[PDB]
Amino acid sequence: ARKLVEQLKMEANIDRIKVSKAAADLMAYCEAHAKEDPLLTPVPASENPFR
Amino acid sequence: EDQRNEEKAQREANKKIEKQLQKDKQVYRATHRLLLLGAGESGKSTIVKQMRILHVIFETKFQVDKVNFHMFDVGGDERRKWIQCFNDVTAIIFVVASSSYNMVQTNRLQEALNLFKSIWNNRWLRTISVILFLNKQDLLAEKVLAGKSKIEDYFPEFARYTTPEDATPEPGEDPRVTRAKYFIRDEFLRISTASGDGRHYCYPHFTCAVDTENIRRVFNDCRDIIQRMHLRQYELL
Amino acid sequence: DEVWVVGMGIVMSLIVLAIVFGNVLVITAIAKFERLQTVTNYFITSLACADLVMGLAVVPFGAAHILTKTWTFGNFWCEFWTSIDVLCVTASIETLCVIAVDRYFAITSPFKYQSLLTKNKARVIILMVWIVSGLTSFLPIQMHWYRATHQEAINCYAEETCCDFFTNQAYAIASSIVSFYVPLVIMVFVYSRVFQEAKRQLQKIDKSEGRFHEHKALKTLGIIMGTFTLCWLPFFIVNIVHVIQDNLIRKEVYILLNWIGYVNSGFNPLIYCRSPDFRIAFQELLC
Amino acid sequence: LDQLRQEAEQLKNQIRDARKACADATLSQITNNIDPVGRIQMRTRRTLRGHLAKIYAMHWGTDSRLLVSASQDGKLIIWDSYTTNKVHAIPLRSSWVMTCAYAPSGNYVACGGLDNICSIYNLKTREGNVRVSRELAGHTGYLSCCRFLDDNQIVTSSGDTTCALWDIETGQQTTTFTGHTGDVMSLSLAPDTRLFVSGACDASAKLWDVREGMCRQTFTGHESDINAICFFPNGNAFATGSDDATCRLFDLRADQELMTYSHDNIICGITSVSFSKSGRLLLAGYDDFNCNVWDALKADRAGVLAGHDNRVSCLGVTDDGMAVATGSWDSFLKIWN
Ligand SMILES: Nc1nc2c(ncn2[C@@H]2O[C@H](COP(=O)(O)OP(=O)(O)OP(=O)(O)O)[C@@H](O)[C@H]2O)c(=O)[nH]1
Ligand SMILES: CN[C@@H]1CCc2c(ccc(O)c2O)[C@H]1O
Repeated sequence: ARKLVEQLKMEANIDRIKVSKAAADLMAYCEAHAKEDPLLTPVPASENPFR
Repeated sequence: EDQRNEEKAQREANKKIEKQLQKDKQVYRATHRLLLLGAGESGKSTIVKQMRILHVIFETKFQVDKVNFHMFDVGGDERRKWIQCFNDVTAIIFVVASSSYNMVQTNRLQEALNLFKSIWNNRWLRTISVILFLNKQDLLAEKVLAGKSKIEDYFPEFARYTTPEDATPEPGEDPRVTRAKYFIRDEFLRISTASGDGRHYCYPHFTCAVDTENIRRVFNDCRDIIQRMHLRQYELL
Repeated sequence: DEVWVVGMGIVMSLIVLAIVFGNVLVITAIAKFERLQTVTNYFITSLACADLVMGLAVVPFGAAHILTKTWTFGNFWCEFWTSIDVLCVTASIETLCVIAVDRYFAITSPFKYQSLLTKNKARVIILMVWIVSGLTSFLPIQMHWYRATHQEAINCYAEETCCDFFTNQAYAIASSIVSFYVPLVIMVFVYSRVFQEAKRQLQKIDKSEGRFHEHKALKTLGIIMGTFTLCWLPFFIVNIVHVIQDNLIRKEVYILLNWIGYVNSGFNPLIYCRSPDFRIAFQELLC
Repeated sequence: LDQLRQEAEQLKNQIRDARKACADATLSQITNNIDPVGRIQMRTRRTLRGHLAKIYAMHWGTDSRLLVSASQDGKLIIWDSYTTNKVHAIPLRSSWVMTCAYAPSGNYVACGGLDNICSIYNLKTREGNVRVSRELAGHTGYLSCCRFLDDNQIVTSSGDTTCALWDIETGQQTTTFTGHTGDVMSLSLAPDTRLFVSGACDASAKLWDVREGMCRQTFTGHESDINAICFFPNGNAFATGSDDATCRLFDLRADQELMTYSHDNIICGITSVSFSKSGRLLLAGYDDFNCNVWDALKADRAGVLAGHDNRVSCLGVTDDGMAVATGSWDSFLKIWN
């Protein structure tokens, strides 16, 4: 009863950020780690142990 | 040369495991798996032990004519989402208490009817046959004979009762009790036949606690299920 | 009569393309897709193999011979051709018998079907059956145990341009009995039992739930038995009768009935591969 | 009582005035000028056979070389990806299983099912058949998923709307998480093993704290049951899949979803969701006998991963991002690159 109200009050008072910043951060991470992924960028047959 | 040696080790170990799976596949193909399901206070507890102890989660083993069967209970879940793991069984056994129609306050039978209807139309259980058991025969007979409680008040469609033609009453039985029993049987078979589609069926049986012939009944029904499946496989039925 | 001879070439040539196409399609469908790898489907694979040889090895040479009316190869080659023809013919029926017996075990013995038939036993049965087909086919025909005795026969063996079928009574009777007469009673008995079981099940279901609720089985059994009996029955009685008494059946009737017999290889895929799984397999590839 | 309910309403009212104001511009507008990745084609490299029945779960090892899978015949098999040779076959006391996991150290393997017991096996035992070491009990409902937080403690989610953090040495529940109404189906751990999420059956996702024992936030974008959940490599996002064939990507910091993936040509369910090493590609299974590959930033299909004759119920992407493996009810496991 009262514990539910206390928990709801605890969760309500949480700082937030603009969605633009989060989208920019996600795009930055995706751009930064683009080269490493073999699924995204093809790799030579020699480097592939599955051939 | 150590590398060659290690490849040699892997081959020999695959060699034992591969052999072991083959022995195992034969046993898993020999046995048949059943699912036991019923409402509360139905008498599933009576059926699991009273029938198997003489014949010889909860997994039960019994042998009939040197043919392996394996029965799973459901332990002691208004929603049912684990039922998707039971779409490869041979048959599903349904046990419902026949005597509890007046007792409640939705009539308990009505809840059992709703459960049976929901199970019948499940997407994952489109090709699973149901063996239906009706317990509490003597209680039902005693309630019908010299009983203050009336079927019509609880179930209003009973007003028109005509024992179904081809009625085969047991010896020395009053017509009223048979007309009562066949009403419930037809009520369940209506739901069974509404969307049968010819792929799966429902087998009505009447039983009590004392009788032990049900173990042979299950065997005969399983044989019939396999026969009908094979006949439909080759476009003969 | 240029038009008639030319027209016959059109009919014989079409009959071989269909035979090749059907069997190669069935074989590719069985081999490529792993969901069709089933104990029963091995027999269909074998049956198909025998037909392909008949379509590729026997039919075109016979058509060329009946068109030219003069055999242009060696005597050893025509003996080999006869051996190949008899091998394919006597191997294209035992497979049907085996399939019928397998269906009998699958329907009338539901609780022991898995144990009785395994992936290992199917190979044993296939190897054993193809072997018998060879023993009648090559051992008597290659060694000259089967040569006839009358003057015309010997005149044809001596000549290097004619090669026709002349045999004694014993070989003809034995080959006919081994190839056709034995595998008929077994199939009849099997299908009668299966039909009885189907009728029993239909009566049971009608008694159980007739109020709220044999044609398909009759139609299917009628097709599967009638096509085979019609295709292969007349030849295996004409074969006996022309040896029992001579100067009764002329050569053209014999050849016509024999060629009627050869058509049976073009219908087995149409009958034994009508399941929806085969339909979706055919739609998946080359479609 | 009712005044306390008014107090809760007071608290509920503030969030909307906050999430509405925070939403400046969606990611769809922001991510518009980035060129598409183009068509990506993938072909089967290896095929694994040996399972007598359908497959429910699998988990890649930490060396990208070995993996473990469980079936309904009661058998865990540990494979070798490069050589396609089996290594172990672990019999089970029961038959029905629903989850499996692999240790970071590669010496323990866990598996639990309909029975209310989570077991742990010792792979690295000298001169012995691998054997049961511990049996964890205490749940009143069927287990659904379990992951190794460390080599000594496991977190498990059950079907009685509860989650717990176990201890291997003693076998007792250290912390218990409550608050869900429907059965909890799946969970995923953060890379730093600091927080873990869980998508329940009541169309709701929650974020928990392992050390404290209480739920920080809650997202309710979906409308039906949630069957799978993954977690972004960065640690500031996670994507969930629901029965309505819709994939949604949420955000921890923004506290609301940013982009949803759906198509009008699909009406089937979803069973598994996994990301890639770069986070650019989202891989999701389906009930349409095939798999799909989405784009994280564009919400556009970039390929079709088909070839299975039965439904797909498992998925996993290697730590090094070398290959992706799919499991199906057809008793076949496939490894694709
Ligand atoms: N007179 C009579 N009583 C019966 C008969 N069959 C069952 N009963 C009674 O019905 C009771 C039903 O309870 P159980 O079968 O023991 O178990 P249960 O409580 O129904 O089990 P759950 O449904 O799993 O909760 C039995 O304990 C018997 O006393 C019968 O044929 N005749
Ligand atoms: C020329 N073709 C032959 C002629 C006679 C014959 C065949 C097949 C089986 C037999 O038992 C036979 O007697 C045919 O293949």
